Amino acid sequence: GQAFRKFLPLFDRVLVERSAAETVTKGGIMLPEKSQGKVLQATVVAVGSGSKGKGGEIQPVSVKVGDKVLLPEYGGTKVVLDDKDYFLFRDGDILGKYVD
Amino acid sequence: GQAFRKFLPLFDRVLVERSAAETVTKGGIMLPEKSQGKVLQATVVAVGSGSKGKGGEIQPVSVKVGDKVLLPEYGGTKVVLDDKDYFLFRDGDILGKYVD
Amino acid sequence: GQAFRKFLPLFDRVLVERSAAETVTKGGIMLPEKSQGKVLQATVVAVGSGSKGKGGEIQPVSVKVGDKVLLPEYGGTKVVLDDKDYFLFRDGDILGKYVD
Amino acid sequence: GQAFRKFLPLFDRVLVERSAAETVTKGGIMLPEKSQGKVLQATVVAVGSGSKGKGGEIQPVSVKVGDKVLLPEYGGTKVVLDDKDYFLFRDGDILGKYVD
Amino acid sequence: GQAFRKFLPLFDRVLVERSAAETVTKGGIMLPEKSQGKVLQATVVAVGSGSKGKGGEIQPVSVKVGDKVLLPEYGGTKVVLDDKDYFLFRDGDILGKYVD
Amino acid sequence: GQAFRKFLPLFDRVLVERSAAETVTKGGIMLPEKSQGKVLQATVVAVGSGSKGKGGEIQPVSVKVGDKVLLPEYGGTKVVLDDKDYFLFRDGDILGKYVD
Amino acid sequence: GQAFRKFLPLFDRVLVERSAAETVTKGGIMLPEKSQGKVLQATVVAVGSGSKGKGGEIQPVSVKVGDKVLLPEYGGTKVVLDDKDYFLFRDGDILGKYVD
Amino acid sequence: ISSIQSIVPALEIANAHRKPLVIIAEDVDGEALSTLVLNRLKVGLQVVAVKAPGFGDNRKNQLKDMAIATGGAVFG
Repeated sequence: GQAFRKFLPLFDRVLVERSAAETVTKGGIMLPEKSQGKVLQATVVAVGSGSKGKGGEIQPVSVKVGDKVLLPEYGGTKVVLDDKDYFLFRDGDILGKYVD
Repeated sequence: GQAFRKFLPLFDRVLVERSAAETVTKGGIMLPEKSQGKVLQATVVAVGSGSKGKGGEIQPVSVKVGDKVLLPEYGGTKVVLDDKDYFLFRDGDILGKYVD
Repeated sequence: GQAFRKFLPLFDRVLVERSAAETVTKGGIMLPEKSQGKVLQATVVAVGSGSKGKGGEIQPVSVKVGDKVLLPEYGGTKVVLDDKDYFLFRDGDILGKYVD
Repeated sequence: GQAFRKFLPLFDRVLVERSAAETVTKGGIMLPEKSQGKVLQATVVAVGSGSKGKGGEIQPVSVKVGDKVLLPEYGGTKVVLDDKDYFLFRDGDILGKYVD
Repeated sequence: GQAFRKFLPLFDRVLVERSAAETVTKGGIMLPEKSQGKVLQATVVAVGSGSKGKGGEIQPVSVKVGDKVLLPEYGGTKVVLDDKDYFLFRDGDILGKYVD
Repeated sequence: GQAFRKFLPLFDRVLVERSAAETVTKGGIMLPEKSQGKVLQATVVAVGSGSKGKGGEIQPVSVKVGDKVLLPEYGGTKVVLDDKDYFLFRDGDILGKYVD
Repeated sequence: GQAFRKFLPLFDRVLVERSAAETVTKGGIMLPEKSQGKVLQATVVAVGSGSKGKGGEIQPVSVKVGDKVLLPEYGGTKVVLDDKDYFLFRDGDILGKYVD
Repeated sequence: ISSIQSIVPALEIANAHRKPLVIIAEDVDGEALSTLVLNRLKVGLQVVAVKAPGFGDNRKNQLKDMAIATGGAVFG
């Protein structure tokens, strides 16, 4: 696994930060803060070593640090690092990535 | 797996788009919008690499990109890619294909 | 797997059509349509390729196309093919067959 | 598996018929009809081929056709064959056997 | 397996006979019948063949006929053999044994 | 396994004597009986043979007769041997051991 | 496993102590005791030998004694050792590690 | 004002300037009131809390009037 700000997730956990919420639309209409729900786009900032799927070896996490991912609606764990917000998921709970 | 519109599903997930809802019947009677429920016919636009069913090898999904499938009533996840709606299912939750 | 009306079920799914509801008794008494429940007798019209029960091989379904089978009371999925109703079950939900 | 009046149970299912309910006691006091509950004694009239307990072979059922068995109270499915009642159980739900 | 009064339990089931309820204390005070609950001491009267714990061999039960056992509070099945009461448990549900 | 007072637990069950409830504090303030909850400290008096974790061998328990253990809050079974209270747990419910 | 003040956790259990709750903020504002929730930061004081993941070998825990860990919100067991509070978790319930 | 996070940074600003603080709010109950009285009694933080006069829109108008008169801004 790869640590981030002196924090390393255990087993198959993945630490991400969500993308900033949209404050303004494409035209110029300012959006309100209470209306903006949780952003399901995120970038992976930390990964764990993995779990033991089979016998004699460990299965690595299938995302890398810096990958852009799509979060599910429920399943994140609140982590506060340096007074900034972070969310911890499992590997299997990640819906997909954005490849470039 | 095959990525669609800079988005790649993870594990055994399958990204599809549903077919357009029927606006007019065969006679010529225009249908209303709130009548038209979720269309269970879809085409596969993206697939994942697969899951690990057994030991030492990956197991691909059983559908291809561009294949016509029949969706279940419940089990889809909303994915918005540049304002066009898309739905994410598991491989085993797909009822069947329309072979031609 | 075996397809029917350009529909191929996936994994261990079986597509059947139910037998016609009885309209008149053996004595000659006409039966109402509302009283006639769902017919648990069916004929197999399509089969899937099967699942992977053990490692390294595919496990085919226990019924073949054309088998007369007895359906359970619950567990079927509606499939509309050419305006005619069909029902999708798992291979293990089939109670038995009428050998002849 | 062994079929009974052109009906073959699938996987590990067992078709039995219950013994007749006791109409009269040993002295001569005749019992009423609604008093008599479901008889838990049965004779096996049909068996299935079996399930796949392990890899490479199928596990046969543990009762034969003609065996006298003790049914549980819940877990039976009604089967109507030639206008007479029959009950379908799993192999593992049968409590025991009346050896003679 | 070991049969008792022409009854043979199936798989890993143990048929036991409960010890008689105590009707008088050591002082000499006669106890009432509503007070005496189900006696958790029993003797093993019938033994099933066993279940398949692993691949290629049968696994017998861990009690034998004549063993004095301690029953749990819930998990027994009513069996009537020659108008006398008997109770059917699983092998794994037996708490322990009174070795002498 | 090892028996205690002619009682042998089965499979992976551990019989423990609980430690006496404290009745007076370090100064001399005597505690009441209703206040004294169930003591979670215990000594192991009886040990079962074990369960079959893998194929071809039995897995012994991780406690011994004489070990000082920390009981969980819920999960004990009431055993009365020679008019004296005893409690039956599984191996996995034991939280830990007071090694000296 | 490693014992801590004569207490050894069993199987895959980790004994930790939580970090002290924050009494005063960085500005200098004294915080109240009721409003201070349970501290999710902990240091590992004791570990168990481990569980058995596969056949024929023990699987150790993934934290060591002295590791700084992030506790989950629910899942701790109260342990009182020398009138000092301690909490018992499973090895897989620990979210992550503050590596330095 | 009833939560910890809604009252601590204003108190930090007031404590970093050695100047008293007067809260005029709809109510100050819950943990915020406990924090206020704890910091007043123990270390001697100069602070006082007061409910907002007025019912309905009159309360909003009066709070806006007080904020304009003191050169502050109405929160929430």
